Amino acid sequence: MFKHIIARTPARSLVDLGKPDYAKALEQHNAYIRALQTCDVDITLLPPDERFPDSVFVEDPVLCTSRCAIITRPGAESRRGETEIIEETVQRFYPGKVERIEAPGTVEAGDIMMVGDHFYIGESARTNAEGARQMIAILEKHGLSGSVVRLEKVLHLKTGLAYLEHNNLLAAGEFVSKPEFQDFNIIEIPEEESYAANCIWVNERVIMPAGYPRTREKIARLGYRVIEVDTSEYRKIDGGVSCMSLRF
Ligand SMILES: *c1ccnc(CO)c1
Repeated sequence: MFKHIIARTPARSLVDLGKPDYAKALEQHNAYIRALQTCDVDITLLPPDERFPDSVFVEDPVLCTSRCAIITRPGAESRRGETEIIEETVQRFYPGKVERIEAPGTVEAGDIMMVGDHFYIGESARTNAEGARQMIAILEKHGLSGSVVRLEKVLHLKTGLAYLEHNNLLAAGEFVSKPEFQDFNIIEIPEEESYAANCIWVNERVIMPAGYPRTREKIARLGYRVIEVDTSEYRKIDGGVSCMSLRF
C-alpha cells in the first residue's frame, strides 16, 4: 500500500473539447486532494509554477517505485524542465535512491503502469525506445522488472489502462485483447466511458472521474470503495486522475 502522495497546484497558464477554465480547474484539483486526504496517506502539495502550464500532471516527471525513484525526461520539450522543479522533493523521499533518464531517451511516467514489481512501459511519441530501454535497465538493476507495450491509437498507456490490484485491470480500446494482459481479470471499459478507464487505486480506495455509472458499478461490485471526483476541466486536456499525483 501507499504512504505518500505528491501533487502540484495547477498554474494559471494551464488554460493556454475546449480550453480549461482556471477557477473551475482549481476547484476540481482541490476536491481531488480532499478525496486523497481520506486515503490514509500524507500529501505533499507543491506550489504552482506558471512556467510549466502542465506541471500539475506530476505523474510524468517521475516514476516512484518501492526501491527507488527515477527522474524521467518528457517528450514534450515544454515539460522537460518539470523534472528540475520536482527533483528536490523526490530527493527528500528517496535519499541515495534516485536514478534518471538521460538524453536522447525520453520517458513520461504516464506511459508506465505498475503491477507488483513489474512495470509496463508504453512506447509512444512521448516515450521513445531509448527511453524505455534505459528505464528497463534501471528497474532490472533494483530487482524489479519491466517490458514494453506498443500503443497504436493512444497517446499515454495509462489513458486506457489502470491496474487496481488483486489482478484486476481496467482496459479500453486497443488494450482489451493484448497478449500481455490476457491473465488479468480484465474489466473492459465501454467506448462511451473510455475516459473512466483511467482510475487510481489508493489503499483499497479507487478514485475515479465523476459521471461514469457502468464502470463505477463494475468497480464497486469488485469490492473497492469508490470515490468519484469531477475532473471535467482536465479531461479537456487529456488529463485523468492518475496524471495528477505520484503515489508510493
Ligand atoms: C495524463 C497527464 C498528462 N497527459 C496525459 C495524456 O497525454 C495524461
